[PDB]
Amino acid sequence: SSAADQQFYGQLQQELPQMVQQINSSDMQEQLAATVKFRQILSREHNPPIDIVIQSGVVPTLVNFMNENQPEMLQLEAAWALTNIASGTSAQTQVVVDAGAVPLFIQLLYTGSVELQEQAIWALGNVAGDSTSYRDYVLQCSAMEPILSLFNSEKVTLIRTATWTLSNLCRGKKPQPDWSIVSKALPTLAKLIYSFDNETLIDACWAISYLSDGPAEAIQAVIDARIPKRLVELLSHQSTLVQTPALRAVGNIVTGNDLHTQVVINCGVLSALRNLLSSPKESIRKEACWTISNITAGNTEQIQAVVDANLIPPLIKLLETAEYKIKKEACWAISNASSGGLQRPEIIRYMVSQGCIKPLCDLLEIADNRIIEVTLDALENILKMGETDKEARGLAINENADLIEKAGGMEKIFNCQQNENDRIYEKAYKIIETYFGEE
Repeated sequence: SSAADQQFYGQLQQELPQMVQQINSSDMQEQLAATVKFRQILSREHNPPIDIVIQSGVVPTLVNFMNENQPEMLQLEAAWALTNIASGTSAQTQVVVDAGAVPLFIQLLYTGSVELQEQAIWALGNVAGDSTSYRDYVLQCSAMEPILSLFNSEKVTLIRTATWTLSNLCRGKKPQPDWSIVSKALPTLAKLIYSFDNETLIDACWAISYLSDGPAEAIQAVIDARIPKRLVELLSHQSTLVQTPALRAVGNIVTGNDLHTQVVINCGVLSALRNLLSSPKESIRKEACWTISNITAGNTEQIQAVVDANLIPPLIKLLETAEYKIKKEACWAISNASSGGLQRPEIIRYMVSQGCIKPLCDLLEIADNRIIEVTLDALENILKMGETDKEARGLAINENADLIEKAGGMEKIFNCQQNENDRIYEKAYKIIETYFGEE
């Protein structure tokens, strides 16, 4: 809060009354010259005097400066000034809305020069990003059609900002945006995930993540526009900033039904997910494991595809060494994968072969009650298989119980009989009596 910024605040509030009377002049150069001053001070990189401007009361006269009939330089300078206000606080953005700027920004998307369009589409993103009411209001003002036309230019900064704004118009669930209006952007988004500007790419994928975060209807239309093949490809992009929204978008598709999940499987999502298990970003490692558990609950054919993609060994390695936030996801994936077991014996013994047992028993100590049960679920399924092989071959010891004892796992299972949760108590009671009961 420098001495420089302070002498400007003092110089502004003596000159602001003059500034307001110049902007209300009848002369045209004067109006333009006053509007430029406001645009400039409102552009101050750090702490632009937005509340001071707003309390000068020029917002409705700036808005009128955008009208269908004003000279084009005045339209730009006002639009730019109002955009710096709309890109501030929620409260400051409300000032621009309540002054009726939104339907004018939209007309400027039809009639404006390219520089004017980029100010206007940035202003509307900031409105739309602020509230579900404001984004619905923008859509109700029929903004979608002029917004999609902006992608027919080849001015890169313009599409980039337009893609950011489109993403805000598609965002938000607590009321879901009017699908009839927002689905019109899918063809355009399907092209935009093939763009070469990183930032466009990021925001195109964020927009699809929001569009795919809803009903089967929305998820189906994402598939029909054959977006998924490119989302899976984008999982292998350089930047984690691309990877994250692409991963969330496909994650939304895998939580659809089994046919929706098969699309992205056929797309090669499992190979990409294997590599994301080694991302440097911990969030990506966590979301990858979450996505993978979502499919290890499903078809036994899907469990098998997960196993075939060599996903199990890195999952076990994350179960062993990762932060608990990630371990709990890998646990879900492993224990879903053991589901069944009975039916498909070869899966369990393969997972045992990859060193599943010790990391499973180890988490029993540090985990919450919910992850306790999924861990005991996995361990019960492993032990079940161990007894079945023992009877079918007649060997009178359970190899998987024997491997649990070797891992120091008995006492960790047996310590969970101390849990007041009756239902892990009963699972822990169930295994040690069934499998660790002989003297």
